[PDB]
Amino acid sequence: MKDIAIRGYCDRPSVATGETIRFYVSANETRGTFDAELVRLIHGDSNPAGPGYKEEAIKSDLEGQYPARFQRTQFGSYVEVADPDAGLQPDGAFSVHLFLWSTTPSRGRQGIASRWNDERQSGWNLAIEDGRVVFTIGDGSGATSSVVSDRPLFQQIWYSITGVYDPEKKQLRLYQKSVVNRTNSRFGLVVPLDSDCAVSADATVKAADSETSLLIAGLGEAAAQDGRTWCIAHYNGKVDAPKIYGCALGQDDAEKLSRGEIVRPISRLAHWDFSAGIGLNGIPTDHVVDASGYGHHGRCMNQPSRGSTGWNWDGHEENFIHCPEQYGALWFHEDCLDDCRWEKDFEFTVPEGLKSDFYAVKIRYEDTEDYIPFFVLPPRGTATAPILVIASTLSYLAYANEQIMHKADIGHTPVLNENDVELHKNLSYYGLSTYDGHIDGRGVQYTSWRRPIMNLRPKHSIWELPADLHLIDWLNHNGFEYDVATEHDLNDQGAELLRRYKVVLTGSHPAYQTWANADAWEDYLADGGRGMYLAANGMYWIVEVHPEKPWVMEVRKELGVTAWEAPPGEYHYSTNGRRGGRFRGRARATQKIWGTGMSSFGFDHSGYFVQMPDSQDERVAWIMEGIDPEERIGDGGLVGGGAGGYELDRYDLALGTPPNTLLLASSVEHSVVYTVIPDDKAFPHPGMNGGEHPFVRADITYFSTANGGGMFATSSISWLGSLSWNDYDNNVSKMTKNVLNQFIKDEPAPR
Amino acid sequence: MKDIAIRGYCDRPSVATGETIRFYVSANETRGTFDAELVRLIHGDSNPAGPGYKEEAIKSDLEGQYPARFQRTQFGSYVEVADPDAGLQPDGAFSVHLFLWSTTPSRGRQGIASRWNDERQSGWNLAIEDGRVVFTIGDGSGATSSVVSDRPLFQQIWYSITGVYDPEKKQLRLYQKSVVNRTNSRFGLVVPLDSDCAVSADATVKAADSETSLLIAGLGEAAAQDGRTWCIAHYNGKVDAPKIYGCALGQDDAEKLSRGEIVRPISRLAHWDFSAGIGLNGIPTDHVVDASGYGHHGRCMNQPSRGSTGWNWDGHEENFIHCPEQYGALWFHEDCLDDCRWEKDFEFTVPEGLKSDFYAVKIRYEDTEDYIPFFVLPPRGTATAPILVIASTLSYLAYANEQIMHKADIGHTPVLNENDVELHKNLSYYGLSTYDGHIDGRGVQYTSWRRPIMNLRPKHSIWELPADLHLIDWLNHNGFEYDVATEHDLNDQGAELLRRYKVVLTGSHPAYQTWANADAWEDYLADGGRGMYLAANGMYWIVEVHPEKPWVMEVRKELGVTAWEAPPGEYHYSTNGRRGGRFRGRARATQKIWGTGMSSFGFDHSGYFVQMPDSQDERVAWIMEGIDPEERIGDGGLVGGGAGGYELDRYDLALGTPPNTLLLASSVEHSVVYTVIPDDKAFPHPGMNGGEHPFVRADITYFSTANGGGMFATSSISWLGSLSWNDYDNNVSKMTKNVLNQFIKDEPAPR
Amino acid sequence: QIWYSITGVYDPEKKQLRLYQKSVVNRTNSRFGLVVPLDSDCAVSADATVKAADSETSLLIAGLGEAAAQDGRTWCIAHYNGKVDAPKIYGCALGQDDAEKLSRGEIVRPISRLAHWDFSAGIGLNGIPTDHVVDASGYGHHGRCMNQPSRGSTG
Amino acid sequence: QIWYSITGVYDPEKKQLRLYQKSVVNRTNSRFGLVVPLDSDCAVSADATVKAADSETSLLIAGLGEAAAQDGRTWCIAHYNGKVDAPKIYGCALGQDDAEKLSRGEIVRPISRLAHWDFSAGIGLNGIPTDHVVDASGYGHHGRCMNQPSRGSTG
Amino acid sequence: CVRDPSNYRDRSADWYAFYDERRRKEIIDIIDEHPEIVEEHAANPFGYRKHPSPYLQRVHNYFRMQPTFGRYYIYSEREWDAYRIATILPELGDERFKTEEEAMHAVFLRRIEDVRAEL
Repeated sequence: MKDIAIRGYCDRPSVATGETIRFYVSANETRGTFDAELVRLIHGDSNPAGPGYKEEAIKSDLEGQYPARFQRTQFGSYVEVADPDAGLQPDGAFSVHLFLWSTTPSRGRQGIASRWNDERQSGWNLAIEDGRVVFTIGDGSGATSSVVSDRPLFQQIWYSITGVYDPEKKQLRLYQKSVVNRTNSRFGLVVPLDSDCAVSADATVKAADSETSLLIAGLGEAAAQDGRTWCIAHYNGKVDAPKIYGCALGQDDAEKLSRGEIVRPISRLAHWDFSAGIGLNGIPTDHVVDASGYGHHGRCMNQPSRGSTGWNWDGHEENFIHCPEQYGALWFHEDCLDDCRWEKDFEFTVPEGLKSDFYAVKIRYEDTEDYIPFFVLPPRGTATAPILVIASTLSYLAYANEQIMHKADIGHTPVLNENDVELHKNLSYYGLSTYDGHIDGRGVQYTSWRRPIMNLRPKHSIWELPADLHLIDWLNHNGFEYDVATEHDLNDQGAELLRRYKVVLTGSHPAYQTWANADAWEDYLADGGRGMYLAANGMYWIVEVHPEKPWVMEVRKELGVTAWEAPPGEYHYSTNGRRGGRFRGRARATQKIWGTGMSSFGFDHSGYFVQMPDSQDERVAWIMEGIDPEERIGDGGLVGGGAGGYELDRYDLALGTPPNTLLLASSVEHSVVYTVIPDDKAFPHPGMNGGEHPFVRADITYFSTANGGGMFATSSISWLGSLSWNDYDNNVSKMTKNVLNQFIKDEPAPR
Repeated sequence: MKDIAIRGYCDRPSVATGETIRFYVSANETRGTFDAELVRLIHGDSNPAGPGYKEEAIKSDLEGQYPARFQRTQFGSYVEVADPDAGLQPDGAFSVHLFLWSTTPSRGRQGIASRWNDERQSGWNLAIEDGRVVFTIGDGSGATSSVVSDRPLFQQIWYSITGVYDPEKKQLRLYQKSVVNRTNSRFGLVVPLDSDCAVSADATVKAADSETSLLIAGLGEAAAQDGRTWCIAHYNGKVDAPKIYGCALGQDDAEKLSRGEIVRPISRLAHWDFSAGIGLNGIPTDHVVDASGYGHHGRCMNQPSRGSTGWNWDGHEENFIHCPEQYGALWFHEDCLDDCRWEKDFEFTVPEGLKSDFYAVKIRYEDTEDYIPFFVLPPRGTATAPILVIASTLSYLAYANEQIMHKADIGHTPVLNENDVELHKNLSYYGLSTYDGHIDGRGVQYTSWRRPIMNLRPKHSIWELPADLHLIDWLNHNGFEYDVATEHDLNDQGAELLRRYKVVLTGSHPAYQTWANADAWEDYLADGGRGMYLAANGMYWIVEVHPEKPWVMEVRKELGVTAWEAPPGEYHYSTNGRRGGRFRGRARATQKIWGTGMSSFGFDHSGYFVQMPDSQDERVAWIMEGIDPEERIGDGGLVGGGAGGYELDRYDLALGTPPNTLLLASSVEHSVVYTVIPDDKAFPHPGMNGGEHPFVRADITYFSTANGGGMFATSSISWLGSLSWNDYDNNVSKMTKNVLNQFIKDEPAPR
Repeated sequence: QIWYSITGVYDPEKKQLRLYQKSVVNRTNSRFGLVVPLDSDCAVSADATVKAADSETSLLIAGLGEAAAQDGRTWCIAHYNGKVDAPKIYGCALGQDDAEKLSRGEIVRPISRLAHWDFSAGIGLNGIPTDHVVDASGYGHHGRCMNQPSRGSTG
Repeated sequence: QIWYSITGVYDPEKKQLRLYQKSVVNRTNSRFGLVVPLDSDCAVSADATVKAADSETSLLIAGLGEAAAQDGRTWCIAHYNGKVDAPKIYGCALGQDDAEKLSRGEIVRPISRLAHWDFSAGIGLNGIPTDHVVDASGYGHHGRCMNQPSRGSTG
Repeated sequence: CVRDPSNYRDRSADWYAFYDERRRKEIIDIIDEHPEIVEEHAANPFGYRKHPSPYLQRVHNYFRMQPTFGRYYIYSEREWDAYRIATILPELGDERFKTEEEAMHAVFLRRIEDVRAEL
């Protein structure tokens, strides 16, 4: 079919003047060259009923031909303990104990702990194959020796597994024992569970040096070429405190290990504590500590979930920073990705005479155009405009590589294209999204910029970079001079970024903010700053950018407008130790800063605004200026079919709308598809729907702040998609143009 | 209409042999005598389509005549600091600083901190009248001086307020200043809030000794007869850290007090820290510590909310046991009631020869029969029957005085009687329920036994004590010899209570349990114990009985099958510093013990069960003994007209149902009004109803445990109501009787 | 200066007072260490003739009440010198196995307690700046330090 | 023994070397306190007349590489004496406002780091019993303490 | 500035007035264009083994969520055998009823008359 043959990404989302961005490109097979050139994105939405696709080409020092090639991607979570000297390949006896929690115990061959080679069958591994636990040694001749558990594992049940090799008796052994209590495992203590065993086997071969690294939750593929060990047989579920001894262990000693007790502490070789480094600021590191004192430190790879519930967890503390001794597990999925680790193809250092706007590098392969978007900032410490436009990159990372077709293998018949069929065909090159879930049933918490985000390209509810190019095209079609920042840069710079501008606009779906973004907006509006919020669902989810990996973003979700909920002890972030669920449950609701906040949502079509009795107040005779007081504000539009639809925010004084807020209009004609969000339901009952409940509405509001500041909010997604209707001649664009011409002037906003 | 003229309560829910219960009775006016006698409750429901009301009279040392009198009820939260020596009535200058978070700031005259007499205008009070903080002193001659603030208070905004009396200038002063931040108040920092004043007035009187106690959140009514001070003008909302200084402050000094600084420490007369006492076990006491070092230790009355959010709460810690210096407030409603403090009219020691069952004292006044239900236990450490019946007392306290008619002032047009209009007519005598809310809008957390509970009475879904009398009448009609415990007693005794009995039968709606109750059930069913769960919605909420006051129950709710939701930083219980929302979110879901857990609720009628293919199984042919496999199980009942309805529990392995569980039947024919509970929802899409979603069903299950144990679950509230249909000739009583005759034998339950 | 765990039992059924002393030294807490052959444990008993009447005073740690409390003040006479760690009162007689379990730092019969004063309740990250002693059992019998004993001592 | 925040910038767009020295004394960290009128702050600049070529050595905190790394071992010659707290390399050219923000402990421009060694990452309740240095910028440029400097020193 | 809570009011109540107006017109159109749902609810007001029509269910979902739903309780004394309709200390009605299905349907008719009386 129309097969995508070229991919790419940036290392960083936003680049100011005088600093360097890199581009990492991969084709399906290593042949040929590819063209590259820089464009300026103006309007991305290629609906023929609207303005059409627009781009401006820039004569840069970036273009030319570059050799296309293929770049392999590691895909799955593990912990790589690098060992060049084969110190974790003992010669005599050795024993491996770990606590295990398998979430898919029958999905193929799954390696738990290994220092293994799989081209030649050499080394040792402790793996899950055929539903059982198998402990194997090999020497490289193709000859192995395995010991297989009598009792297979259960799904999501804690087990304490010891694997013993003993050269004196020439014998492999294996001690499985299930360690459930009232709270940790899938079912509880009322089962008559007999899943303990103690088996043994004859050893014929020795464990040879595998010439790889030790891996948790995976097997080494071949010997490490150029110091990189690939990983193959990935694992799904928790591993708690693995350890290697340099001695054979009995059954009494494995029984003592099963109760959480470090036996023979001079006979250890390694003991990775997964809860070493938990402070009062979470565990913002990808570093795993050898707790024994032999220096065999590890490194988390592709971001497994730190701060997970461990084997000794009883529900008396549910914040991992206050009981780190019961939170020593990593979750280890098989479909994680924080970085594709490709090689750089070309880099670009931004010139001096380049206007701050939305840019992309258009890459032309044989029969495929590919765009790699990035945002160019103004120079550092300056402001080349009176208007700032916040690009909602944290919600670009939320929906990043969102897979609709892959949700059918775990309304209104969703329309797909050639980008989504590559997301389904190559999961391993792209990753998942926070609206998805892993194959274990847990939602994706971590998401990343350093991967090809296939639904971020400008062409083809839209993919939310075209939905911001709506606003960009409206600003360029009028005579407005604007800058561009991102939510990562607002996180970095605080309100100091915002105070350089007379008015800061908002992207079309700003749903995932950090806590410091909310502080920056609050401190900005509290002293003189103006702002527009031309969107809905605007401060719903709390998000933290990772401190060691700033391209990685963490969210953890709960009951609300969600796709998944966090499991029952794990509501706190790894990156900082704070709660961070949704903003409303922290008493920083969206109404408290921006006037309105999330009220209802649905998926079929849109409505239109009807003028409220505050429309005829003369204090807002500047907003409702060239608009007749009997018209429908926003009937017709590119997104859904109207201006008020698909998500809505409402006026609410009980959540923190300022008392002087005026209520200008509200949206009507919403179907029974739309529903009141679960945040508002005490008892659910029928009639909690659109048209049958008074919380299904958008609300256009204005309020003034101190020192000549103000805030205008329109409370719907499709407001920006309605701006170019009827060739820019409608009530939506006239209202938005009135408020933007008022906000950029050299006088206080009215009261 | 009918006017209830006689009221009463016990001091405790349950009494064993040889120990004393005390009955506290109050009439309208002090005249005449009332009769009393002891009855045994058999069947409570007086539906003429059923068995009708049944009881048995008992000769005892109780019956006679007693002088009927009126007994006055103190109503509403406050803090009573006793002061005999008039140490907190200064002769010179004094000042009063406190923080303030008013929720109903325009509901009449509300006293905040006072040492005041309201009969003769003497003492000093800091109060709110006409929306404004008013500082008033008086001398007993009826003449008062008062200073009134310029700015009225905003609702739920934090204010620092300082009232100064200054005899050197003969001047009253008042320093009001608002202390909003991002997280503590109703609206944030973007408002241009101007609610600060420094007013002054002349002192024309002095301050005389009021001869009362110092009252936070209220005013003393009259002089302290018998050492008890009555409180009249009850304040609604938080008060954080009051203090009295023995000097006259300034404006700079009030500005320093506005920031949390304790100025002039040696000049304090009293300083109550409401957060001193918070440890890792919470704050399980009603003691208030004088942090100024003078022994003026207060006492919380009528249970205000310990562990509430203070004025300095930025939302970084949401557990009060871990940051207790930001949790120094106390909510103080006006319609709290934990204890009526009435005088004992008569007492009753249980004789040696008395069977353990449900009992009550029938009081016959002029035209009104009122009952006072209590529970007689077996002797301590023994057991007199092979069947134990658990009376669900904690979910009697949940629904205690549940005021349907009072909810309008905050389906199916609810039916009432004279017990409801007495609740509506005398709110001060009865109190509220955990489904109710306060007048502050926040739902009621603490509920109490020591008060007349009007829907505990056996006559007249039903009031949940007749719903247990359904089971008691079914047991008495057959030849089963049983004992009766309560959930308070299971809380006290542990699994040692349960292990004395072969089978243990759960009540009709056991929805509220403590954590140790579930531990005791799990340790009972794990090791040989047998049980029956004849109900739905069985282990939903977590409850903690108060340690000092074993008649008071705490619950704090959240999103789910709820009426109210806790405000953001106030999720952790005062009595034990532990999370305790729903059981399902603490990884101890109802499936993990009993086999089925909550799936859907509704409020119109009930449905019938349809047998699954596991009903034809040969292992459970003993359950389905007299039942033809083409029948409907329970089509017709005294509750909703069917055996499955009004709340439904389902089978779910992902929540912890044991794997050897056999699914016997399932309920059908549920209306569109049966919604799916908000726990099971990711995105609310239309169709979350009965007849359309696959989660609206009940599930009759059975699983066997170790040592000959087992658990039979029926997943419906109306199952006990369907027992007596067709004059005890139905499928419901045959199934219950088959499983109960199997469970009472000496052989193990079948596997 | 040697740590001991002392239980005193009164039992009206057998009409008997008992007393369980046991020394609990380890490497660091006491005056001398674990190299001594210390035999200072005992378990004695005596016959009871009288009942314990109401003394009309307050409970005192490290002292005896002098006379009955006139105007709510209880004087103190036979003062004590040295540490007392976690005192507790039960409402039941205790055996020797149960006092042995108490000696290892273990709250036996937690529904049979009457009082348990935790001298390390309220230690935060700002020290313990209070003269308040908490009844840890949950019966509300809170105490009050008088004449400032050293909080934050080694137990 | 005074604490200084120091930032050295190379800037090829202007062909300019810069250096931002600023003293960060407080009450407790330095040799003398806040009462001194300490003036030891500078923002100087000069012209870049060469480029930076690959030295073919290792990166050395507290020293200079002697010659090119024969056999993978780099010899260190000009040994520094005294504390170094949290070095970092940025892949861009900073300013004076940005060096002022770095002077306060803020990690400015996190996505532009090339390496950032936290010398305190690894401290647990067992101390820091290792000579590993963690690259806190997420690039695997993990150092290695040689000849045992004093871990757990005052920052 | 914002300095007095009497100058400010919940402006959402403007939209509640507009919403209640359009919702009342919708409901009386549904009742006048479907007059068999009254007979339907008279036959079986609980829906016991015969679930309501979507239009009857829509009229229920309008009635069962208004702030005026707090009127019209059904009262029944313990030593009485009839049902009366309380009205908001309530005011008891005068018309006795044998069964409570009759009382619930009379409350349904009286609510339809009340929603007609406001238009």
